[PDB]
Amino acid sequence: QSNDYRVVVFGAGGVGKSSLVLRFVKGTFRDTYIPTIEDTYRQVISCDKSVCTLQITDTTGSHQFPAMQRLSISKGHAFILVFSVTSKQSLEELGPIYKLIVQIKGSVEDIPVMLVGNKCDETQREVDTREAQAVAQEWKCAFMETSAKMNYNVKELFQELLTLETRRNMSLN
Ligand SMILES: Nc1nc2c(ncn2[C@@H]2O[C@H](COP(=O)(O)OP(=O)(O)O)[C@@H](O)[C@H]2O)c(=O)[nH]1
Ligand SMILES: [Mg+2]
Repeated sequence: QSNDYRVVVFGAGGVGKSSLVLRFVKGTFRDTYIPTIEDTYRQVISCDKSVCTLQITDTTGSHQFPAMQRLSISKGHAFILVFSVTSKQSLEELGPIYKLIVQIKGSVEDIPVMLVGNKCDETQREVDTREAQAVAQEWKCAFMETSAKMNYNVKELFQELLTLETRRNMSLN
């Protein structure tokens, strides 16, 4: 019997969802020319004095058919909501999915939800760190800034996400 812990990665096109997931799971880059289609990646992790598979779903963002978004949330245990610090529009585009997550799971307080400001290697920002912190405070969720490019806070994101789950004791080690 498999005991998968399922993480779904949401966000607008171009924010770095695929780059975050590939940096974490494979230590590699997103090849621009590979076809844009949902994939799920597997990583073995420690869970409850044993092992389980972390399943990470790299969604296609605004291309994802809404019924498929619903199914992804229903199947998911934890959520990573990625925006680019260079795009205020990308942060705004998380509104609908956050709402649907909270509605389907009943409350933000009952599952791990992480707001992620990716591309924090960039100097021309549209969303300040303090602004993103306020969003997360108002949404009652966690927040982290990352650079997939620089491998900055990439392992830390998944570790913190796993630590937020109170029903299992999970670790990357
Ligand atoms: N500067 C910078 N660019 C990034 C970062 N992560 C991804 N990108 C670039 O942003 C573009 C979109 O990345 P991608 O992973 O395909 O985003 P997705 O559409 O959200 O899956 C690509 O050109 C990436 O090289 C980052 O941390 N910093
Ligand atoms: Mg992608």
